[PDB]
Order: sequence, then C-alpha cells, then structure tokens
Amino acid sequence: PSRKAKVKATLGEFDLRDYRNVEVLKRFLSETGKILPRRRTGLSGKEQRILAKTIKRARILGLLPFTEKLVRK
Amino acid sequence: ARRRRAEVRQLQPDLVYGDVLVTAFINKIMRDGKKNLAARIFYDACKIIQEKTGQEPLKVFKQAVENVKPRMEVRSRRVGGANYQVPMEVSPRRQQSLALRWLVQAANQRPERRAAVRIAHELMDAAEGKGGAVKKKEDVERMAEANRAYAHYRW
Amino acid sequence: KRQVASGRAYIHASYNNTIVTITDPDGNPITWSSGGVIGYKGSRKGTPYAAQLAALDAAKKAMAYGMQSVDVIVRGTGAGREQAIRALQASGLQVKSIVDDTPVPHNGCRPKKKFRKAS
RNA sequence: AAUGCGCAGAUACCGGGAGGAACGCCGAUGGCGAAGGCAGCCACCUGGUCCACCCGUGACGCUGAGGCGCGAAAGCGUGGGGAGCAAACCGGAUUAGAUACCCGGGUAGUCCACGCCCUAAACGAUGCGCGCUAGGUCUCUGGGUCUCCUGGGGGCCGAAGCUAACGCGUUAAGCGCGCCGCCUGGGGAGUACGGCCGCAAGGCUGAAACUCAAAGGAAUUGACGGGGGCCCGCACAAGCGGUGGAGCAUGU
Ligand SMILES: [Mg+2]
Ligand SMILES: [Mg+2]
Ligand SMILES: [Mg+2]
Ligand SMILES: [Mg+2]
Ligand SMILES: [Mg+2]
Ligand SMILES: [Mg+2]
Ligand SMILES: [Mg+2]
Ligand SMILES: [Mg+2]
Ligand SMILES: [Mg+2]
Ligand SMILES: [Mg+2]
Ligand SMILES: [Mg+2]
Ligand SMILES: [Mg+2]
Ligand SMILES: [Mg+2]
Ligand SMILES: [Mg+2]
Ligand SMILES: [Mg+2]
Ligand SMILES: [Mg+2]
Ligand SMILES: [Mg+2]
Ligand SMILES: [Mg+2]
Ligand SMILES: [Mg+2]
Ligand SMILES: [Mg+2]
Ligand SMILES: [Mg+2]
Ligand SMILES: [Mg+2]
Ligand SMILES: [Mg+2]
Ligand SMILES: [Mg+2]
Ligand SMILES: [Mg+2]
Ligand SMILES: [Mg+2]
Ligand SMILES: [Mg+2]
Ligand SMILES: [Mg+2]
Ligand SMILES: [Mg+2]
Ligand SMILES: [Mg+2]
Ligand SMILES: [Mg+2]
Ligand SMILES: [Mg+2]
Ligand SMILES: [Mg+2]
Ligand SMILES: [Mg+2]
Ligand SMILES: [Mg+2]
Ligand SMILES: [Mg+2]
Ligand SMILES: [Mg+2]
Ligand SMILES: [Mg+2]
Ligand SMILES: [Mg+2]
Ligand SMILES: [Mg+2]
Repeated sequence: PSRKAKVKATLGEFDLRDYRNVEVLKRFLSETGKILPRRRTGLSGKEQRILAKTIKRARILGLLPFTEKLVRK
Repeated sequence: ARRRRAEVRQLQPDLVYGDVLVTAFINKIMRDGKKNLAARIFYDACKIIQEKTGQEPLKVFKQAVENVKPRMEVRSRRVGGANYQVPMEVSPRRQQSLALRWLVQAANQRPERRAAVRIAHELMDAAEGKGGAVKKKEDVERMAEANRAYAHYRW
Repeated sequence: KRQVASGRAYIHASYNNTIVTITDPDGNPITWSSGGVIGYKGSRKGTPYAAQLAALDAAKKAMAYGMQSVDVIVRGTGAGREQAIRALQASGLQVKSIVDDTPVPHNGCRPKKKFRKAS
C-alpha cells in the first residue's frame, strides 16, 4: 500500500542548484508549500539535501512559497 | 451473557388471536405464575374494549403497544469523571419489551378496581395516544434528544 | 441590511469551543455565533453539537443579509470542527468551498508547559 | 469548575505597524565536532577530516603527572533587552490537609555584550594509540573496470573468543604491547579540618571517631501493578422477586 507516483520519474533533466526554475521546483512541494519527503521526491540523500537548500533560496526570492492553504475537506 | 449472544425464546402463539405478541403481554400481566388468572384478565379486557369501541380488540392492542414504543432512550456511562446519560436508538427487541412492561405498569396505576378494566382502559388510552403509559415513552424520548450534547458517545 | 449575497464562514475550532464568524467577500464580519452564544455554558461548548448549533445559528443570522453562498475556512483541530462544516452544508447556505488554514508556527514562541509535554 | 478577561465592546475576522525570541516542512531511516555541543538563508573569516596520486622528509613516533585552554543548564557581576515562557510569589480549584499535582496571573531568569562560575545520568556509566582475529545486512561519504569491488564513518545480526550473567563481538567487553587516570565492604561523608580557587553561590583536594553483616550486580521462580493483550463466572449490565422500614420467629 501507500503507492503514489515518484516526482523524479515525472521529470526528465534538471539542475538541483537552479533556484530560479520555479516551473520545475514547484513539482517538489505539496498542495501545501512544504518540501516533499524523499519517499515522494525519489531523490537521494545527497540530492535531497541540495534541493532543500535550493527551494529555500527561491522562497527568499518570493518565487516559491513557504506554505499554502489546504483546499478540500 | 459473556459467552453466547443470547437467543430470544419464541413463545407459544395466542390461544385466540394466535398473535405471539399477545402471549407476551399476558406474561407481563402474570404474577406468581398464575397464567390462567393472567389470561382471564387480558381477554376480559378485550370484551371491555368491544363495547367501548366498535372496532375489534386486537386492532386496539396492536395500536396501543405501537404508540408506547420508545424510539430513543438514554443509558448512563462513565466517560472520565461523572456519569453521562447518552442517548441512542432502542432495538426493536427492547422497544417491544418496554412498551408491554410500561403498559402493564401504568395499567396498575389507574384507579379502577377491576384489573381487566385497568388494562382495557389503559390500552384504549394508549391507542388514543393518551394515558400514562404513553407518557413514560414521551418522557424517555424527551430524555434523550435533550442530551444531544453527548450523542457522540454512541456506546 | 446590506444584502451581501456571498461571503466567508470562519470556523475557529478548539478543544473548548467552536466559534463561527460569517464575513463579507473581503474579511469584515457580518454576524458570528459560538457555543456560548447558544446557551451552552460549561464545557458543553466544546461538544460537537454545540458546534452544529453555533454554525446553524451563524448561518441563520447571515441569511438575514440575503446570504446564499459562502467560502468556509477552518482553523483549529478541536471537536465539532467537522459538524460545523456539515452544519453549514445543511443550512441552505451554499458552501462554495472548504479550506483549512490553521496557523502553525515555524517554531517560534516557547509553548506553555501544557503544550510542550514530550516537546 | 472558579479566579481572570469583555458594553472604556473583549473573543472570532480583515488591514497596517512595533518588537523580541525561535527557526516549520526538508529531518533520518542521517551529518559535524575532542568533549560540552552544533540545524532558516546569504557573505566573509576559520578549524578538523576523508579519498586518489603514491611525489617529498626519513622514526621526526605513542602516551602524558604538573601546566594551559575548552567546558550543557542553573547561578554571579556590569550594562542592555524583554514576544513567549516561567523558580519565587499573588490568586482560583482539588483535598482529611495541599506550603503540590490542574487553572488564571507573575518577578528573577530565559536573550545579547563583556567578565566570572567549572558542575552534571559532562553516558557508550565503556582513557588514548597500535597490531591481530568469519561473515551477513542496512546506511552516510569518496575512488573504481560502477553485478558485485575498494577506503572512511554510522547502525544492526552474528564465527572464534570473552563474560557472574545481561551481554560484547573489525565502531571488542576478543587476543596482545605501550602510557595515563581510577577502585580496595556499607553507613558516618563528598561531611570536618587544612590548603588552593571563586565577588558570591560554591568548586577542587578530602579524613577521623563511632557503627553495621551487610551494602551490591545479573539472572530465576513467584506474587503483585491505579502495565499491556486474550478470556471466563448471575461478576456487571438486562430483568423478575426480595433484604434494609413493621410485627413476630430464630441465631448473634
Ligand atoms: Mg452599551
Ligand atoms: Mg486576540
Ligand atoms: Mg491583524
Ligand atoms: Mg517592546
Ligand atoms: Mg566521533
Ligand atoms: Mg549529546
Ligand atoms: Mg575545511
Ligand atoms: Mg615516494
Ligand atoms: Mg632519501
Ligand atoms: Mg597528548
Ligand atoms: Mg614525550
Ligand atoms: Mg559553563
Ligand atoms: Mg546560563
Ligand atoms: Mg545576568
Ligand atoms: Mg539585567
Ligand atoms: Mg526594561
Ligand atoms: Mg503563564
Ligand atoms: Mg501557572
Ligand atoms: Mg556569557
Ligand atoms: Mg564519571
Ligand atoms: Mg560509486
Ligand atoms: Mg564499517
Ligand atoms: Mg550516527
Ligand atoms: Mg559463540
Ligand atoms: Mg554465555
Ligand atoms: Mg552482536
Ligand atoms: Mg582492539
Ligand atoms: Mg569488563
Ligand atoms: Mg577518587
Ligand atoms: Mg568511605
Ligand atoms: Mg558537592
Ligand atoms: Mg575545607
Ligand atoms: Mg577568598
Ligand atoms: Mg568501617
Ligand atoms: Mg538485581
Ligand atoms: Mg449459571
Ligand atoms: Mg444487576
Ligand atoms: Mg429492581
Ligand atoms: Mg426487618
Ligand atoms: Mg451479631
């Protein structure tokens, strides 16, 4: 059980240090602005650690959010 | 009943209307196991209803019992401090048991001297929608749906 | 007396009460209700029924402004948070949408001892 | 529940602003450091470390009494700050009482600078270095001909062996060499005295008289638990009659 789709699979090629590729970094956050776990991102220890540092830079630039409202219920 | 689920014991049908519900009512009326004196009272009531109402007696009984069945009741339960009357549906089995019991109880509260008269007038008052038996039912229902602020404790 | 038609329903749920606030399309409240506004004094206020009542009360006081549709917004986790939502879905008031916006710190103020327990 | 707060309009909601403290998700299933300890992001300054090449020096090594530096929290001094939290303290409630647990408030403090204090269940309760002794598996990080292999680190299971047992087992509690620190029954006592250190609080060093036949470690069988799981009995619930009142019988 708990079988979703991996974020890495859906993407093709991309630089984990590009803190401006919103269109692609967005794919790494939840319905909420939270940074997806590794079970969802499919990244590796090392990569996930860089992604995190990148998503955070874009957030400071106002390109990515810190948190969004959950719509549903 | 910690082991078995307990099975309802069907009873011998009526020796007149043949209705099994009728026998049940007679058992409630029965005390000290004097079944004869018991039945001799219930049937004596059916006679008292035939002159009071043009309608047959069994039609009245059915109606009465039905009016007296409670849809909901409260059952105490400790949840973390004091006791809490939690409202909840009443199973068909219980609705029947209570109706009949209450009927016989209110019945013996009436002033009329003859027993049969008490059951008769009480059944009639019940089908009419009046009578202290129907009150208990009303008061019990009024009891729950008066504690809806705890109905989320199903139990 | 301003015929607003559509607005926002705010459900503030907590383990002690549920308070609902109906507002106009841009935040300003029109009418509100709560577990206490409906008679429940003690802790009955936290009960889910109190929520259901508080919501219904809120909606009715809103219809008085010709309110038809509204966007729900929940904050809190307490009981009755869900009844409050359902109540509004049965109050003729069209629930345009439901959104959870409970405020959560990015670790700031040291919580009360009560809310720290094992951290 | 009450204290408390609110019609000098609170709570809930929207907008704006001030301020202090902390830093969600990522986060661990982890990482770094000698320890204490260290996680928003950016820049600067700076320490350690691992790998490959096996190029240079050529035994330059190991350990380390004393010395010196570092050293969580609380605490101290001077000055600053002060959202939230909160010893004391002020109230509410609970209770046989309640100098507590629960609730409403709240000062020091928590934060910063500089100076001090030097303690801890400062724990892996396991000084440092080196060599030697099956493997399996997960993982962090580097190299490689990238099934799988090779180095460093983190976990787990386990050969030999060890161990009172529990357990340890290439991250040894194994087999060995080197050097340091420490123990030598319990209570009295981390106390007294002395000395040294500290503004203080106190720290370090550390007895004696007297007194006990134990103090103690692991494991075993029970019993027990306001520990857990499963399950019974008129055990509760459901129900019908009754005892408790009366008179009397009878036992005490
Ligand atoms: Mg006024
Ligand atoms: Mg406020
Ligand atoms: Mg505001
Ligand atoms: Mg200020
Ligand atoms: Mg280390
Ligand atoms: Mg630590
Ligand atoms: Mg460096
Ligand atoms: Mg060479
Ligand atoms: Mg040479
Ligand atoms: Mg040395
Ligand atoms: Mg030397
Ligand atoms: Mg210190
Ligand atoms: Mg301090
Ligand atoms: Mg100070
Ligand atoms: Mg000060
Ligand atoms: Mg000040
Ligand atoms: Mg407080
Ligand atoms: Mg307090
Ligand atoms: Mg300081
Ligand atoms: Mg020690
Ligand atoms: Mg590789
Ligand atoms: Mg290893
Ligand atoms: Mg580790
Ligand atoms: Mg062995
Ligand atoms: Mg052994
Ligand atoms: Mg082992
Ligand atoms: Mg060794
Ligand atoms: Mg040993
Ligand atoms: Mg010593
Ligand atoms: Mg001694
Ligand atoms: Mg001491
Ligand atoms: Mg001394
Ligand atoms: Mg001095
Ligand atoms: Mg001695
Ligand atoms: Mg022992
Ligand atoms: Mg039996
Ligand atoms: Mg019983
Ligand atoms: Mg009874
Ligand atoms: Mg007696
Ligand atoms: Mg006696």
